[PDB]
Amino acid sequence: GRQFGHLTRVRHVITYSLSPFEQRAFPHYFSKGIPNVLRRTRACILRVAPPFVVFYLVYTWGTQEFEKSKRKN
Amino acid sequence: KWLEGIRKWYYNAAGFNKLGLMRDDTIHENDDVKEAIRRLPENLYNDRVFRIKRALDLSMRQQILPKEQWTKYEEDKFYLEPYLKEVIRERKEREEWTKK
Amino acid sequence: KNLLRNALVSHLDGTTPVCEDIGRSLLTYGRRIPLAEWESRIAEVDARVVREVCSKYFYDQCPAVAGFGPIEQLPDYNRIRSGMFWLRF
Amino acid sequence: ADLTEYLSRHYKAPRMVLAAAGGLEHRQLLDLAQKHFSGLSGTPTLTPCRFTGSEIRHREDGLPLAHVAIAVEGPGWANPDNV
Amino acid sequence: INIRKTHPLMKIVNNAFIDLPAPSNISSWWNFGSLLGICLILQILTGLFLAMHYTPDTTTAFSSVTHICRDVNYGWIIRYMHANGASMFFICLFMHVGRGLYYGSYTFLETWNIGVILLFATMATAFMGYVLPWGQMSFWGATVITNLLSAIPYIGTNLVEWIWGGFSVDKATLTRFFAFHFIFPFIIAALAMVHLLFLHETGSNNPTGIPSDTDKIPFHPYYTIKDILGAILLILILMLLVLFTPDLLGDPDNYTPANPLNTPPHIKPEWYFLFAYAILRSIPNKLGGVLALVLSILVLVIMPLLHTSKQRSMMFRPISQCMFWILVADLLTLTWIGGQPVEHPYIIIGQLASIMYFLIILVMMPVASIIENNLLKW
Amino acid sequence: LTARLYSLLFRRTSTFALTIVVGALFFERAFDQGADAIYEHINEGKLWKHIKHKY
Ligand code: HEM
Ligand code: HEM
Repeated sequence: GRQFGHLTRVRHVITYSLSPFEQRAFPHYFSKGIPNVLRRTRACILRVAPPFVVFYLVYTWGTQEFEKSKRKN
Repeated sequence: KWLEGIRKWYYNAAGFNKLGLMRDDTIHENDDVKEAIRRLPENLYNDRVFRIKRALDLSMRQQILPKEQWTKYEEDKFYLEPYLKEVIRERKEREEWTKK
Repeated sequence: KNLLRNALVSHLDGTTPVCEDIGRSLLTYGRRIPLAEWESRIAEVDARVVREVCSKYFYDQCPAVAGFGPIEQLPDYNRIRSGMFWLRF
Repeated sequence: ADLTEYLSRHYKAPRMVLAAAGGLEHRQLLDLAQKHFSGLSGTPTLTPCRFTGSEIRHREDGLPLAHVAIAVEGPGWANPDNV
Repeated sequence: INIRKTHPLMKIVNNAFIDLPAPSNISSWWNFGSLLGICLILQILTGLFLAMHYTPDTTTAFSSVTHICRDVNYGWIIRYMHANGASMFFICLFMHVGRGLYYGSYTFLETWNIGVILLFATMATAFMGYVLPWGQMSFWGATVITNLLSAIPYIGTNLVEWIWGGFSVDKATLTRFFAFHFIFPFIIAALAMVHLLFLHETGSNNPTGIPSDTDKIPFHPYYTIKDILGAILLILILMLLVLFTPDLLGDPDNYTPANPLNTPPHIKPEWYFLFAYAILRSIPNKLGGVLALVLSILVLVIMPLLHTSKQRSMMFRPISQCMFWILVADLLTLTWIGGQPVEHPYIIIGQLASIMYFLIILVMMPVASIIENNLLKW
Repeated sequence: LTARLYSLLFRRTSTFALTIVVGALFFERAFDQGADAIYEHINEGKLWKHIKHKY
């Protein structure tokens, strides 16, 4: 919660970091990150979008039933 | 069994065997969860902070460790639950001793 | 310059430091450099060459940091990068 | 076999300085070094490398004090920059 | 040593922005606090200029906004900046709230309470701001919401003719609404500072719900440049909205003088207020309608009581995640019904949607998530 | 090209500020001229400068 210096007592950890000038900006953007983002899309949208196809069926079904009910002249 | 197959399917779909986590790393912190975390063995606590730091760095880099490194379903060395049950029993003992 | 002269003169005395001076001289120099030539090459540098060398080597670089121990208060590497060169704060 | 190979490869001819400092003599030491170093039969390395520049941190809170070093690439031997 | 760590203002700036221990995990979904801050200061500044060139009187209001759209240089672009900046402000506000609900960050108490007070303040503020153009839609919407304030018996008519300035809509009512819209966002920025103060008291969150003390990274120079990227994206979206289609989300029916005998067929508040306007017209009751509105918002306040799980965030619990996306789709459904006129089968499915909304938020979230707790052999 | 550019315009902070302001003014020049040129080139025909050319 507070600033640095007290937070948690951790031993047994090494972290290797690199200066960014040795490394490129976009390593394999169109050959590894594209399968990564396709997998992350492919996981969740078949859980998130099926409420929206319920919304679109309510859209079409209620719209056509409303126009049938209100255009009986 | 139907519900046990639901449990296996649910641990597969939960998605931290992908992240390399366990039972004792997904707990929300109330006061008593933090107290049971303070009541931990040394090697388990160091493994817990290393698994937390791995999951943090992975979910930053949004990469999932491959199929050879996933935590399987009943190999789990679950450990925080006895400390948690003791803390719940002591907390409920104290509160009911105030209730009486 | 005063401290480097005094440190090198107080270094080059005794059996072990002078003999290791012979060793570490003839490792790569092709000879041993005496005290007089280092005295001259101390006298051959004024302040302008000093700030030239410091701007040549130190300013706006890519360091190597090794931290060991209770080192959580050390900030992240790009802070050391963006504070390593003076933008006059 | 690998350590005898290491001995045969490295510590032999081009790379050795014999030093003698003190109230001593030059010619007799020269002659006895010509005696003892008779027949060494020694007859591709020291190549440059890369200065990357990076960071490493050891989080180990069971230590009493903190040890932090930072370095840039230095010149070497053969420059007045080193002076 | 340092001026930043020692000066009693730069200490505040240092422990706010420079050396704040921030997580190493948060995505673009956490930029929206800074996005609401920059939207709020943009609304303050553009509203300040628009208030410099404005006269609040019932004849001079429409004439003066015409003057700003025609005569003064770039007055039409700053008018469109303030309007579409309000619209993008509310979209970023609901993304902020959806983040705070879905990622379990509502386990904080006082942060959530001050955020609710911010929600009331910005909704009433932007409502008064939309009343300020004195359009026909704005006239009728002011009538609707102020008589909704009169819906409570024994106080209502007296209190509402008290906040009218007569027995009808007056010039004085427009001056009152000008003053309160003119003064509220400074209080909103103060409450945002108190919001941020309790947030820096507690500490931030991750997507996972796992507390992240091992990897606190500084806000600068990482989330500074990431907020720069997100704010430039918001500015370009805002400028393409104010330049290429200023009335894709600007409703065309606002642009007439407020005739007190006009009565257009269509009437709605501005399109952010649709779900607060649909639940009123859902249940056919006066006090029941305003009570259902107050119940909707106060149950959204009640939400940290409803957390019964052992986890924090819904990143790990898939079925209650899908239930939350059913809630997201029902929000968009209420927006669509708000985008459809006041007719009978749409009110049928709107009652279905609103009672299903309350069935998700009241009952199905704790019971569903406690089945999720019960299923993990705990 | 690159090392000459770092040698000239990227040693001290005031020179960097001067060269980015001078780059901003040259970008003002070329960017305004190109933007107005392309905008009135895709709107050739029923634009006002043709009528000012006639009248
Ligand atoms: C204290 C700073 C603010 C001042 C002085 C201010 C002042 C004004 C003025 C004079 C108008 C009328 C301009 C017109 O008729 O086109 C206006 C309109 C409006 N204001 Fe504000 N405002 C401020 C902040 C805000 C904020 C924070 C919001 C909420 C995001 C907001 C929402 C609106 C809306 C929705 C309108 C109607 C937009 C339209 O004309 O289409 N204002 N404001
Ligand atoms: C008036 C508009 C608002 C402003 C200017 C505002 C400002 C901020 C800021 C600057 C942050 C920190 C940046 C970040 O998200 O990491 C933040 C976080 C937060 N805000 Fe707001 N906020 C607003 C509305 C709300 C509302 C309506 C709520 C809900 C009641 C809310 C609840 C939160 C929560 C829970 C967090 C922490 C999220 C987390 O740690 O995961 N805010 N807000």
